Order: sequence, then structure tokens, then C-alpha cells
Amino acid sequence: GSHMDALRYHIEWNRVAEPGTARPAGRLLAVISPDHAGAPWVTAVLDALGPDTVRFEAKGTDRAAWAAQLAQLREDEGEFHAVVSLLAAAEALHTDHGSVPLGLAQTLLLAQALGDAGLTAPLWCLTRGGVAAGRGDVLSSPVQGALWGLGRVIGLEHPDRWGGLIDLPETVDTRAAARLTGLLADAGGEDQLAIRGSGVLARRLAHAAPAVPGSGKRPPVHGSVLVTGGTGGIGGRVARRLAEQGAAHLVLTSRRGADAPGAAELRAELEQLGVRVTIAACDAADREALAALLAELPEDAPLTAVFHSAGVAHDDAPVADLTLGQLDALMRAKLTAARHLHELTADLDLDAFVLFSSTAAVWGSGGHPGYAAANAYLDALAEHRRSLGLTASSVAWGTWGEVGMATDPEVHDRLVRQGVLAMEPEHALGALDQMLENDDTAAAITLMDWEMFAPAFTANRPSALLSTVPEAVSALS
Amino acid sequence: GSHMDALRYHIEWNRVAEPGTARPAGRLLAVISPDHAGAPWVTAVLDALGPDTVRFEAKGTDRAAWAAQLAQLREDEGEFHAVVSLLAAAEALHTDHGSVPLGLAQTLLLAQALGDAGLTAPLWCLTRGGVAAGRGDVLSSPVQGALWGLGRVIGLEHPDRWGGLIDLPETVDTRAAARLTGLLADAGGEDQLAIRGSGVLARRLAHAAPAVPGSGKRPPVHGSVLVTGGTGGIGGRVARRLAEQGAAHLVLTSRRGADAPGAAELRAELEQLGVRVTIAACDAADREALAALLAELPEDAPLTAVFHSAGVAHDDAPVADLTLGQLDALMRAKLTAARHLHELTADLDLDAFVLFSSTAAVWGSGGHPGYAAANAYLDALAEHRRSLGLTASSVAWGTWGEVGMATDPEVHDRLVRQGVLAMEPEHALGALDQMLENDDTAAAITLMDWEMFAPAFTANRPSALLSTVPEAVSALS
Ligand SMILES: NC(=O)c1ccc[n+]([C@@H]2O[C@H](COP(=O)([O-])OP(=O)(O)OC[C@H]3O[C@@H](n4cnc5c(N)ncnc54)[C@H](OP(=O)(O)O)[C@@H]3O)[C@@H](O)[C@H]2O)c1
Ligand SMILES: NC(=O)c1ccc[n+]([C@@H]2O[C@H](COP(=O)([O-])OP(=O)(O)OC[C@H]3O[C@@H](n4cnc5c(N)ncnc54)[C@H](OP(=O)(O)O)[C@@H]3O)[C@@H](O)[C@H]2O)c1
Ligand SMILES: CCC(=O)[C@@H](C)C(=O)SCCNC(=O)CCNC(=O)[C@H](O)C(C)(C)CO
Ligand SMILES: CCC(=O)[C@@H](C)C(=O)SCCNC(=O)CCNC(=O)[C@H](O)C(C)(C)CO
Repeated sequence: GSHMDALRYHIEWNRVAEPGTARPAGRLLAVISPDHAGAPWVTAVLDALGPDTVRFEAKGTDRAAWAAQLAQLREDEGEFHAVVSLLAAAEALHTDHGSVPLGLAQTLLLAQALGDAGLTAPLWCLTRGGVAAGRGDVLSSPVQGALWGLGRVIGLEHPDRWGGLIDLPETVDTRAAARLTGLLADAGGEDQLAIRGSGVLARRLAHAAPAVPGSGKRPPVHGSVLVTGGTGGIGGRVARRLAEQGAAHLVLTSRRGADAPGAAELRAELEQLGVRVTIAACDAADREALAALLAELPEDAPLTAVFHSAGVAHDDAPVADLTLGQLDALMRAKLTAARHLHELTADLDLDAFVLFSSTAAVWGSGGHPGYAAANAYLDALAEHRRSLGLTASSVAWGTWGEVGMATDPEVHDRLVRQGVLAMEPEHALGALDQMLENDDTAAAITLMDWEMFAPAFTANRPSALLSTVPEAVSALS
Repeated sequence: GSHMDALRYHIEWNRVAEPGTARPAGRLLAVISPDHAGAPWVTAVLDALGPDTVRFEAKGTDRAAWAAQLAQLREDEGEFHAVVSLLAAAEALHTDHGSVPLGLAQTLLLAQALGDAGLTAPLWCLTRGGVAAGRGDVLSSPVQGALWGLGRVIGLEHPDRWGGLIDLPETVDTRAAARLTGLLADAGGEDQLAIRGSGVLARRLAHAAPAVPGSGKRPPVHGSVLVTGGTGGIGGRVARRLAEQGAAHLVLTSRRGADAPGAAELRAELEQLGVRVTIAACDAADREALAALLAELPEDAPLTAVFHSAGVAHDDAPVADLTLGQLDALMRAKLTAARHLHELTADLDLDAFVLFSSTAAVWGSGGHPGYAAANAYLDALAEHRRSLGLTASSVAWGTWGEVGMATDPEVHDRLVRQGVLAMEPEHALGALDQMLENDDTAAAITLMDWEMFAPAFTANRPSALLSTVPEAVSALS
């Protein structure tokens, strides 16, 4: 019980002190995506930054061209107090990389090209409705939410030229503008911020409250349950659990399907438990294949839940190196697949819609920008779905033992050294069931050694995020 | 800043499980105050407990007579599943002890007489509007609120025959009744509960929100400020602070007034800071003297704030021993004085109405039932005043160093050994200002060693209260 409780953490937002009322002394550089500069919040921000602010229009996605343009600007215009990116407004998918929002691609390349050009002014990435901050906040853009995943990794990899992330309110009035320009002047060590009418909120990680025994509001598991990546490590273990809890029919998918290693043994396992088993080969980013799968479900066993476990973590790279192709391949099973899943099942009144995220999206991991972005999309999509009145849960896993991605010893060793320890599957799954019985929207489930993790995480840069974890605070004293 | 944040804690109420649907197997004993059994909620509870429930009418306040009656009842009727007290409905002040609500007197004597008689069934004390539980809840009876202070100490001193405290809703309908009889059957380890229309809530302690400059909009300190107990330890330090922050005129009161030890030095201190000082000898329970003090304030310096620091903690005693006389002397400067202060200033539109409480009222302290009751009144009165649209704050201090009650070394040693550490006055006052800047209604301000405190506090009995303090959870794991 308390073993599972100890695994569960929650992102929350605390009010922080009002900033000062002077705009920065030095000049700002504002980066705009020229075909996506029309949104009201972009206009309001440009107006708040004032006419002295230099504007750079980021056209297309050409790293070398931008580097040369930025170098010229630095030469001509001198040094900047900060760089303020409005590239998040470009939500349309990149025409050559169908799983990458244009704004996300352009933000990556901007971070690369600023380094290339030696423009060292701290980079601030602005979004509008990419987080749910404050009671009753509406996360209106899960695409912009992905950009926070990337941003946190930029802060780990380039801490000395990263400013942070600020989410703007729906209405950027004079209060909100003064709060924005104040933070850009000095942010008081905060770097993950939401501006809202009631004040300025900052992102915090906290222990979740211990499960209240006997208090579950989870519907019984029944009918058909789709587990994407269901032939993989965590997915198989999740499929078994669901079978024990009363699913009538488990639909497992993956690109390899019945050819996936271990698939024949997993099917026989599930059939011993008295469950119908369908194992289908198909890319979760393929909308038509998903539709066809849902259309052929038994009339006796309609879809009641989705567990999205499809994902890859390999072929990622440092921010300074990551290509748009590698980014696309990392986003595919996460952004594109989850969006299909959401759209195809929105009208089905599901009991559960569970997205498997990662701690790489909670606090960030160096070397894993694309994976962090892709999983940050899932967290944001769950908040978005709740605002529409749909069920959703995003579970950001730490490291599993025994099965799945993280059982390579070299990977394992790296993680244990950072203090992200391998969970026993029974404990991880038990903590998941607690989350689902509480009907939480988003949680991290992870076994930590804070005495290892906190000093490693904050070596280069303090983290206000962790100020609300007493073990982290205590490690750093 | 964050050091002062770390001193501040906040009582909150979280939803817990719906209880079961079976009435207790064994028979209940219901204790009623015969002249005060008319209230609607008392009738509704008696009806919910059903006709099999044995009734005991607690007449007067005679410990020995009740002990003999209870012994007879046990003889005749057997042992009981639990004892359900409805004595809180007696809000009228005791005829012989003008600071003691009759119900509070009778609850003490009941807890004493049950022990005397060897009735071991867990004692549950019911109240109606004695806490503010849930958003927009109205604490309508601060007198009944005092009973929760006493109750928590009964739980520390007699953990094996204490059930707990349950606050009923305004309307005890069938849902509320089934919730009550379900909790009496099995409370799932909870012992501080509120039944409301939306469900069952339980009492929780959390770290308070970090300071945000000017959020509660505290007005500037100005005009005349009354500090009762102003010649005493904390009071004098509070007077000094207010003088530094621009009070025009400090009115310090105590029973000894200008004869109080150190009073001539404190006057000179405050006057060096440019403040006018009035020191009056004045029992804060004397309504007429307080009225005369308020009537003589200059029109150029009207009353703007009250800081209620009057109080005694000595000559308390264990629950088993405490007399009504001792109880009266502890309640006097708290209940009676605060009530006068509330009534005489209700129409003055104060900027601040600040009551000095104790952690003895937050979580309880063995050997200090009378003090805990008296201070729990202050917490409840602050919530009550907020429901009326009046300003109020209750500050439940831990232990001060340097000045005041707790500076005796053997007392100090006992506290340090329980993990309640002595605060530096500047840090305690800094935390108070944070609380007043946020305009919080109730907070505890205390320096804790949770690794010492949690195991000592829960040695004999678990505490759900502390499950929401991660340092407590970690100490116990
Ligand atoms: N293991 C951990 O410690 C951990 C920590 C954080 C988060 N996670 C998340 O948990 C989930 C499960 O991870 P795991 O450890 O079970 O990894 P795994 O054993 O590699 O399983 C991943 C599954 O996703 C499938 N997949 C990959 N891309 C797909 C696509 N486009 N369409 C459909 N299926 C696809 C894979 O099969 P094919 O290759 O045959 O398609 C595989 O069955 C992942 O989303 C991962 O991001 C895991
Ligand atoms: N010190 C702590 O660590 C701590 C912890 C929790 C709570 N508190 C609370 O903080 C407040 C101040 O405590 P302290 O440590 O400053 O103790 P203190 O030095 O004894 O101050 C108490 C003051 O109250 C006065 N007083 C007592 N009964 C009174 C009455 N009936 N009418 C008017 N004045 C009366 C006393 O003076 P006379 O005797 O001359 O009346 C004295 O000036 C108290 O309410 C106490 O319960 C203190
Ligand atoms: C690679 C497989 C995978 O799922 C991984 C990326 C994840 O689940 S993330 C878990 C690994 N690490 C983290 O979550 C914490 C990263 N934190 C760290 O403390 C690193 O030392 C810093 C200093 C921040 C450099 O990145
Ligand atoms: C006596 C001066 C005074 O103000 C004191 C009573 C107060 O401020 S209350 C603070 C003293 N102690 C407490 O708050 C903690 C009580 N906690 C404890 O852990 C006790 O050891 C238990 C085991 C519960 C028995 O009472």
C-alpha cells in the first residue's frame, strides 16, 4: 500500500511573487513564425515587448540559413537581453514530417541556430494554453504542450542560455503584459511559468497524497480493451492485469503484431485467463487501420478502455544534433497515434483512456529531447480531454524493472546512477490502479533516490520544480 | 523567505471513502444533554442511531454520579460498540463557570466518568458547524469548535477508548445518516471527519502555500492597534514589529499593565521608534473595561487592528484530572475575551483581527486539554468571522525561543524531544507577516523535526492528519 503510494507524484502550480514593473534594460529579440503570426496572443505579446524589440522572422526550417541571419543580426544590432520565441503559435504539422508540429520543429532549429551563431541571450519560449495551471484552467493546445517537453531538455543541455517557458492567458491585458515583461527582466529563479488573471504561477512537483482505502470510483473492467504496444514489455503486463480484472477481450497492437517476440506465449497466457485475444499488426499512427480494428469489435464486447503503450525511445540525440527526421520518428507513436485514438473514440464514452508517458516529460532528460517532447504531448492531451468532459489519464513512468525498454544493463546503470531506480512491475501496476481508482488526470509513477537525483539534476542550474519535494530540498542543504 | 515559508502549515479537508451500509453489530450508547436535546440535528442523529440505542441523560456536571450511573448501565445493558455524545449541542455557558460552555464541561466529565466506570467503548463526539470543511462551508458554532480541541487531546491521552469527532451537516437526511452509522461501524482509521452533502471529508495538515507579496492585499499598518497580552513575551515583540511598520499608537493590555515585568523598558523601546504607547491594566475577559478602552481612542487614530496575545497555559492537567475550575481559568482569556473583542469591534471595519492560538489546538498535546480547547475556540472563531464578511486570522504558534511561555529549559527540553523546536522571533514574525500578506484565515507557524515528531505523535495510534505531510510519511515508512 504505502510502497505504491511512495511511487506517485503530481505536477502542481503555486503562485509566485509578482515581478517588477520595469521592462528589461537591454533589447529583446522576438522570433516569429511568419505564416503563423496572426493569433491574438502573438500580437498582444509583440505589443507588450514594445517597438525597441528586434524582430526575426523564422522562415521554413533551415538551420544554416538561420544561423547566418542570426549572426548578422547580432553583428548589426549588438547584444540582446533575451530571445523571446513566439514559434509555438505554428501548430500546423510540418509538410515534410507529418508528426512534427511546425512550431516544434522551428523551436528546435532556433535553439540550434542561436548556439551556432553565438547569440547567448537567454531563450524564452512562450505558449498559450499549453499547460493547465490553476483551478479550472483549460489546456486548449496540447500541441503547444509538447514544446514544454523540449524546453525542459534545452534547460538541461544548454542551462546557461535557456530562459524558460511561459504560458500566456487567453487575454493578454495590461496586467498580464506587465507580468510578462517583468519576468523577462527578472524571473526570480523560476523557469516554468504560467501567467493567469489571478497571478503568476510556477510549476512544482509534489508527492501525491496517499491513496484513501475503500474509496475507488473506477468502473469495472469489461468488454474490449485496446492496448497499443500491447506485445511489448509494459503492455503485456498491463494486458495480463486487465484480463485478471475482468476484460472480456484484449486487443493488442504493435507494428510486428503476432510476429513480435513473445507474442505467442502472451496470447496463450491471456487465453488461460479466459479472455478473447486479438493481436494485430499495425502502426498506431495509421488512422485507417485503427478505425478498421474498432469497427470489427464483437457486438457483445464494445471498446471500454484504451491503454496507449506504443512508443520508441531510441535514435534520439542531444538538442544540438537532433534532426527533424529523428524527431518525426519519436513523435509518431505518441502525438500522431494518440490524436487518432482521441478522435476515433471521443464518442464512445470510454471508462478509461490511459496514456503512457515518461519522467523525461516531467522534469526532462539530457540526450532525450524528442522523447521528452512526444511524451509531454500525451500529458497535455489528457488535460485537454478532461476540459472537453472526456476521461483521460497520463501516467509518467519512471524506470521499470524486469520488462521493457530499460532492462539493458548500460541504460539501467546510467539511470541508477542518476537515482531513477527500477520499479518492480507489481508495484508499478499497483500504483497505476491507485491512480485510476482516484481518477487522477496526470501522475508520475517512479522510484527515486533523491539523494542521488537532486544533486545531479541541479548541478548546473537550480530547479524550482523540486523545491516542493522535501527529500530533494534536504539532499541539497 | 523560503525558511519562513517552511514554518507555515494549513489545515485542509480531503474527501475520503463512502463508508459501509451496515449499522454497528453491538448496541450504541447515546449521551444527551437533557436541557439541550431539542436541536434539529440532535433529533436527526437519535433517529439515525435507531431505537435499540441506549440513552443516557447527562444531568448537571457531577463526575461521581455519572460514574455510578454509567457503571449501572454497563452492568444492566452489557458492553457497547461505541458511545456517541451529543453533548456539544449545549452551547450555553455553565452557570458556575462563566467561560466554560456547558457541553464542553459535560464532555470532559463524560470522558472522565466513562474511564471511572470502565466503559471502554470508543467515544465519538458529534458537532454541527464546529468546523469549516469544504469550499464555502460555514462554521456556524465556534463554541462547538472548542470541543474538537479537547477531543484531539482525549485521543492522545486515552487512544484506546477514543473514537473521534464527526461534524454533521445542517440537514441530516438519509444519506448523511447512513454516512454517520457507517463511520460508527468502521471509520477506516479516520478520527476527524465532516459529513457534508457531497460526501465525507477528513481533516488534513499540509505545508502552506509559499508567500506571495500583497496577494491578500494587507493594508498598511496605521492608526491605533490593540495588542492584548501586549506586555508579555510574544506580545511585546509583536508590538515592536508593528511600531517598526508604522503604527501610530499601540495599546498594550494585560492584567498587570504598567506593573508588568519589563513594561517600562518596552514602553521606552516603542517610544524610541516614534510610536505613541498606551499601557492599560485590564482583564481581557472584562467587557466593560474593553469598551472603555475603545471609547477613549483618539478620532485621529481609530482602531485598525487587534492582535490577541492574552493567554495562560499553566495549571492545566490530564483529561482524567482536569477540574471545571481549572478549565474556566484556561478558557477565560481565550473564549470570553475573544468573544468580547469580536462583538465590540464587529462594526469597526478592522484591517486585521489576529488571534494567537497554539499547535495544541492543531494536533493536540497530552496534558493540555484545557489549553487545547481554549485555543481551538480561537481557530473556529476566525472561520466564523470570515463567513460573516469580517476579517480574521488565527495563528497557531509552535514554540518560540527567547521570549514568552516556553523558555523554561525543562519545558524546552520536553518539546525538543517531541520535535517541536524553538523558533527565532524574527523568523516567527516574518512568517506571520507572510500569513497576513496572503490574508490566510488560519495557519500553524512552527519549526518541526518531523523525524522526531511523527513517531512520537503516532506511537499509540495512527494519525490520518499527518498523511499529507511528506516528511511525516517518510519518517514513518
Ligand atoms: N520501460 C520503461 O522504463 C518506461 C519508462 C518511461 C516510459 N515508458 C513508456 O512506456 C511505454 C511502453 O514501453 P516498454 O518499456 O514496454 O517498451 P517496449 O517493450 O519497447 O514496448 C513498446 C511497444 O510499442 C510498439 N510500437 C513502437 N512504435 C509503434 C508504432 N508506431 N505503432 C504501434 N506500436 C508501436 C513496439 O512494438 P513494434 O516495434 O513491433 O511496433 C512495442 O510493443 C512506451 O510508450 C514508453 O515510452 C517506459
Ligand atoms: N510562547 C509560545 O511558544 C507560544 C506557543 C503557542 C501559543 N502561544 C500563545 O501566544 C500568546 C502569548 O504567549 P507568550 O508566550 O507571550 O506568554 P506570556 O509572556 O505569558 O504572555 C501572556 C500575556 O497574556 C497576559 N494575560 C494573561 N491572562 C490575561 C487576561 N485574562 N487578560 C489580559 N491579559 C492576560 C499576561 O499578562 P498578565 O498575567 O499580567 O495578565 C501576558 O502579558 C498566548 O496567548 C499563548 O497561548 C505562545
Ligand atoms: C532512455 C529510456 C527512458 O525511458 C528514459 C529517457 C526515461 O524514462 S527518463 C529517466 C532517465 N532520467 C531522468 O528521468 C532524469 C534525467 N536527470 C538527470 O538528473 C540528469 O543527470 C541531468 C543532469 C538532468 C542531465 O540530463
Ligand atoms: C506548554 C506551552 C505550550 O504552548 C505547549 C503546550 C504548546 O505550544 S503545544 C506544543 C507542545 N507539543 C505539541 O505541540 C506536540 C504534542 N505531541 C506529541 O508528540 C506528544 O508527545 C504525544 C505523544 C502526542 C502525547 O501528548
